[PDB]
Order: sequence, then structure tokens, then C-alpha cells
Amino acid sequence: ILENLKDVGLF
Amino acid sequence: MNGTEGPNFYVPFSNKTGVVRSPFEAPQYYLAEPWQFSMLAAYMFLLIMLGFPINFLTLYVTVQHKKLRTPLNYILLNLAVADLFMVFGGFTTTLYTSLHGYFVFGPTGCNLEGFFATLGGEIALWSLVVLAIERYVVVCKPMSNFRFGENHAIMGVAFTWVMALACAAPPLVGWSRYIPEGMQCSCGIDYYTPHEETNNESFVIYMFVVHFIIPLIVIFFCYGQLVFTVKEAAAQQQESATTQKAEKEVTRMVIIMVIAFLICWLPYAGVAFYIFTHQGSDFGPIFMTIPAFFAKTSAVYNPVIYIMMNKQFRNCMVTTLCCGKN
Ligand SMILES: *[C@@H]1O[C@H](CO)[C@@H](O[C@@H]2O[C@H](CO)[C@@H](O[C@@H]3O[C@H](CO)[C@@H](O)[C@H](O[C@H]4O[C@H](CO)[C@@H](O)[C@H](O)[C@@H]4O)[C@@H]3O)[C@H](O)[C@H]2NC(C)=O)[C@H](O)[C@H]1NC(C)=O
Ligand SMILES: OC[C@H]1O[C@H](O[C@H]2O[C@H](CO)[C@@H](O)[C@H](O)[C@H]2O)[C@H](O)[C@@H](O)[C@@H]1O
Ligand SMILES: CCCCCCCCO[C@@H]1O[C@H](CO)[C@@H](O)[C@H](O)[C@H]1O
Ligand SMILES: CCCCCCCCO[C@@H]1O[C@H](CO)[C@@H](O)[C@H](O)[C@H]1O
Ligand SMILES: CCCCCCCCO[C@@H]1O[C@H](CO)[C@@H](O)[C@H](O)[C@H]1O
Ligand SMILES: CCCCCCCCO[C@@H]1O[C@H](CO)[C@@H](O)[C@H](O)[C@H]1O
Ligand SMILES: *C(=O)CCCCCCCCCCCCCCC
Repeated sequence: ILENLKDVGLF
Repeated sequence: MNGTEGPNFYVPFSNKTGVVRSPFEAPQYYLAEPWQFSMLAAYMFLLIMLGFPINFLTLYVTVQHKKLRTPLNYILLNLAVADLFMVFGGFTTTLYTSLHGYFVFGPTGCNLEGFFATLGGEIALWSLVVLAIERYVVVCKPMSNFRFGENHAIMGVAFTWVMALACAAPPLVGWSRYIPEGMQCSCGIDYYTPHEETNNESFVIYMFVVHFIIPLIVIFFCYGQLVFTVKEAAAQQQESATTQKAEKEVTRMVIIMVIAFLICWLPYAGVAFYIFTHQGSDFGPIFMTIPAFFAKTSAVYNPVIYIMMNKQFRNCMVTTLCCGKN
């Protein structure tokens, strides 16, 4: 999830 | 009788004393003091001074920072362009007209400003929707094997354009219409007078359903799923402190995004609903300006939420604003 979250600007 | 009708307009003030004038021809200082028109200009001046730099800066750093130019960021750029349509199509026009005390550009200009102001605000809205869809797709992985790339990003952008046109275009050609609004200095969709020749009633229903309810449902589903997925990942991975943080930060962002969407559109929705349910009651000019205040200010608070509160954009903005360091 982390990489995904970073990609979408949420984390 | 609470208003005064005219070929392309409706002035929420009674003409019993005969002082009402066409909002295209003479000041409207009988429906609000001159100072309130000043305050209206002051307010547009605020939204321009904040809304221009913030949204432009967004485009500018994207030109300067290779890393920002990724497909998932396309829709945020779109968002900033839309906010700019609001700033120049709507806010500047209204700064100008308000200082004259009426809509000096006439019925055709009413259509221009109403179109571009509506286009902008609708591209923005559908941007917030598409961005939620994309996030749902990428994080919740509802489609096995799917990899989000450039082409999907472009389709996401085009989709918003089309949904916005589906909203701003009709009143230019028969279905609803643009007329001056509230204090008569800016123009929007006529969502508050039954005007059968243009079919206001059904258009308002279509707006409510397709451009408010759907958007609201898609956003809740996607971000609801997203929060669920992130809670689950974290519960299955409590040995990871980072993951626990991501779950908190993500939940917080979602609450903020969703509350912000509500603040921006619920008032227009609530008012359009009321008027629809309480046919043609005494709705003053300053009262019709409240939902407008909420929607318009989003050209400032959206970029704060979606752009400034985004780590990458913020770092790049800081670097660009401090001449290249830090
Ligand atoms: C809100 O209410 C006010 C009051 O009713 C309203 O304003 C009035 O509009 C009428 C026209 O619709 C104005 O009429 C003019 O009066 C002057 C003389 O005072 C005339 O010159 C004008 O024309 C006629 O006479 C001509 C002879 O040469 C003919 O050729 C022509 O056919 C006309 O008969 C016309 O009568 C009236 O003066 C104003 N009154 C005020 C107080 O302003 C206003 O329009 C309403 N607002 C809205 C948005 O509906
Ligand atoms: O010199 C071009 C720099 O910008 C690029 O961005 C482009 O990415 C695609 C090109 O492969 C285009 O489809 C897209 O429209 C452009 O935004 C890239 O981000 C940088 O690496 C390049 O230096
Ligand atoms: C930022 C640019 C400033 C806008 C220019 C304002 C021009 C307003 O012009 C004013 O309008 C009055 C109507 O109330 C008229 O009596 C006069 O034409 C004029 O004093
Ligand atoms: C507007 C975009 C929303 C599309 C709705 C698709 C409904 C599918 O609902 C299902 O539930 C979960 C998704 O959260 C997953 O387990 C499934 O893959 C998904 O298809
Ligand atoms: C939310 C669905 C209910 C239908 C009400 C439609 C009213 C939207 O009206 C739009 O709002 C914008 C923000 O002020 C204005 O700038 C536009 O000119 C106007 O067309
Ligand atoms: C679109 C729907 C938004 C989802 C909001 C979820 C609100 C839950 O709130 C979250 O989860 C915990 C509940 O166990 C709370 O105690 C935490 O403060 C918070 O992280
Ligand atoms: C390179 O490092 C240059 C950066 C220095 C700029 C800092 C100046 C602060 C300006 C703050 C904004 C003031 C505008 C208020 C006017 C209404």
C-alpha cells in the first residue's frame, strides 16, 4: 500500500 | 410578489415602488447598499489574489519539476486549470461588474461569464471525482493486473471536460439558461425560477442527480473503500509503525477531502432543493449569494487541500519560491 499511497499523494 | 421579471433576467426585488432596473442597464443599489457591492468586490479581490498565485504556481512548478509530471498528477493539473477558469471567467468579471453595481456586459456577456464560470467549477468537481476513482483503482486494486498509465490519465481528464460541458452547454441552447444572480453582478444557471420555455425544473433535477448525487456517491464509495483497504493493511501489519501512520494520515485526508466537497456543494444543493420544494418564495439577493460564496471559495481551498497538502507539490513549491534551495 505504501508505494501506492505515495504515488497518489496521500502519504 | 417578491421579484421582477424581464426577458433574460429575474431581479429578486419587488417593483411595487417602480425603482427596479434591468441588471444589464443600471446599478442595483436598491437591492443592496453600495457598500455591500464594495464588499462583494473586496471578496472577489481576495479570491483572485489568493486563487491566481496558488493555481498558477501549481502549473509553474510542474513545468520546473520533472518529478511532478506523472500520470496520477494530470488530474491535479486539470484541477488547477479549472480553478483558473473560475478566476478569470468569473472572479475578475465580477470584480469589475460589482464596481459598476450591475452586469454591464449584457445578456451575451452573461452567457460568456456563466459558461466559463460554470465550466471551470464543473471541471474542478469532476476532477475531484476522477481523482477519487483513480486512487480507488490504484490502492484498492479492484482489477487484477491493471496498471494505471498515461492513457488512463488522459481519459480521466477528457472525462471531466465532457461532464463539465454536459452541464455548462445546455443553458446556452434551450435547456435552463444563464441569468444574472443574487446581487446581479455575476451570472449563473437559473435554478430558482420555473421557466418552462427552457425547462428549468428538469435541468435542476438533472443537475442535482448527475452533477451532485453521483459525484457524492462515487467519492464516498471510492474513499470509503480506500480507507477500508488501508485500515485492513494496517491491522494485518501492526509491526510496521510507518503503516500505522499512513493509515492515520490517509484517514485524516479523506475526512478533510469529503468535508470540503460537502462545504462546497451542499449549500447550493440545499438551496436548490428548498426553492424546488417551496416554489418562488421571497429569496433575497444576498441569500442567493451564500451558496455562491461556498462554491467559489473552493478555487482557493481545493488547491490547498489537493496541492499544498501534497508532499511532492509542496516541496517543489517551496524550492521554487525560495529561488531554488531547501
Ligand atoms: C420597474 O417599475 C418601473 C415603473 O413601472 C418601470 O419603469 C418605467 O418603464 C416605462 C417604459 O416601460 C417608462 O416609460 C417611458 O416614459 C417616458 C416619459 O416619461 C416615455 O418617453 C417612454 O415612451 C413612450 O412614448 C413615446 C412617445 O414618443 C412612444 O413612442 C412610446 O411608444 C412610448 O409610449 C416611456 O413611456 C417609465 O418612465 C419608467 N418609469 C420609471 C419610474 O422609471 C421599470 O421598467 C420596471 N422595471 C422592470 C425591470 O421591469
Ligand atoms: O523533455 C520532456 C520532459 O517531460 C516529460 O513529460 C512528458 O512525458 C511524456 C513523454 O514521454 C508525454 O506524453 C507527456 O505529455 C509529457 O508530460 C518527462 O516527464 C520528463 O522526463 C522529460 O524530461
Ligand atoms: C479594477 C477596475 C475598476 C473597474 C472600473 C469601475 C468603473 C465604474 O464606473 C462607474 O460606474 C457608475 C455606475 O455605478 C457610473 O455612474 C459611472 O460610469 C462610473 O462612475
Ligand atoms: C465509480 C467506480 C466504482 C465502481 C464500482 C465497482 C463495484 C465493485 O465492487 C467490488 O468490491 C470491491 C471494490 O471495493 C472489490 O473487492 C471488487 O473487486 C469490486 O469489484
Ligand atoms: C448542486 C446541484 C444543485 C443545482 C444547482 C446549480 C447551481 C450551480 O450554479 C453554478 O455555480 C457556480 C458557483 O457559484 C457559478 O459560478 C456558476 O456561474 C453557476 O452556473
Ligand atoms: C468516506 C468515509 C470516510 C471514512 C471515515 C472513517 C472514520 C473512522 O475514524 C478512523 O478510524 C478509527 C475508528 O476505528 C477512528 O477512531 C480514528 O480516529 C480514525 O483513524
Ligand atoms: C528567494 O529566496 C526569494 C524568497 C523570499 C520571498 C519572501 C518574501 C515574503 C513575501 C510574503 C508575501 C507577502 C504578500 C502580501 C501582500 C498582500
